[PDB]
Amino acid sequence: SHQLSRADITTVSTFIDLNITMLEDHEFVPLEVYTRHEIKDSGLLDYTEV
Amino acid sequence: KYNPSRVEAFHRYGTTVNCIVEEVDARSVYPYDEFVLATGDFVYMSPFYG
Repeated sequence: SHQLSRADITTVSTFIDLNITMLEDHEFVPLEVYTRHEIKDSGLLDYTEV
Repeated sequence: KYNPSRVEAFHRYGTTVNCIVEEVDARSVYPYDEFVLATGDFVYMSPFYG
């Protein structure tokens, strides 16, 4: 009768989709609630400076 | 510094008054009822008293 392209026929999935997505790279920046200097400055007086 | 002129075998007192004006950092912590100066001198009074 005639030839057919494969995309011309409806395709049903025999496969089970498992969609695993990689845990993306993440960068942890240097984060501190207080820096060393802050804690040093938190003192009302510094004996060295005084 | 003013020191007394020489006289023989006498105790002499000499006064020197050096007026000083110094700009300092002053700091206060909660409850801000006192603050210090850079000279380590405490001021027992709220910065905000007015």
